[PDB]
Amino acid sequence: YRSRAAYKLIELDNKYLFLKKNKIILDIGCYPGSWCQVILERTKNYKNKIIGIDKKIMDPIPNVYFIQGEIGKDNMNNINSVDYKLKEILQDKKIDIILSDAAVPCIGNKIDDHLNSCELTLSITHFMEQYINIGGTYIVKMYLGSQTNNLKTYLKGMFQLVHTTKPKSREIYLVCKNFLGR
Ligand SMILES: C[S@@+](CC[C@H](N)C(=O)[O-])C[C@H]1O[C@@H](n2cnc3c(N)ncnc32)[C@H](O)[C@@H]1O
Repeated sequence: YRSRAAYKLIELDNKYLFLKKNKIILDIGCYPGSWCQVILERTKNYKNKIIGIDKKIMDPIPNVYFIQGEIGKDNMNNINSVDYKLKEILQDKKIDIILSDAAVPCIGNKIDDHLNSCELTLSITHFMEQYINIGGTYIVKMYLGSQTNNLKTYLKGMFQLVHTTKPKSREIYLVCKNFLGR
């Protein structure tokens, strides 16, 4: 694995079992690429499309589509470039599993870092809503804090179920199952 972050995705998929055959999968904040590697392993003899997005250029991985871009900036609809690159890949399809291991640099003021994390989470969520397939899974990392539950409740407005994982500036994942729309 290119990063020890791979083991976080292994843990997530072991518990929540979302990596399945015949799914289109997007990995946001993919650099240097270990989640992409885990996704490849777990879907080894399956038909899938695996897409990675990061503002940093990732070294290519065979059978993974990479898109350089900052979600919240390089996609057009926020609170063209990423969108048109997705269009090339997806055509008329939406994305079954959207994962985000993205994070904003810490300034060393806990509350500000949490608010910044909220802002990033909202940007990624706004982008997710455009591209997620009905029935799709969305998992997003954030710094746990005062607004986490607000965000969880917001997500419960568009998914059948939303779970907060165990904290690990502590970080959690919001695991969202079965996109239903608003
Ligand atoms: C911890 S790294 C991800 C490690 C990755 N999951 C792996 O296993 O190789 C977090 C990444 O999020 C990216 N990132 C932060 N904000 C982003 C954004 N708005 N859009 C795309 N990527 C972003 C960073 O550039 C960074 O590479």
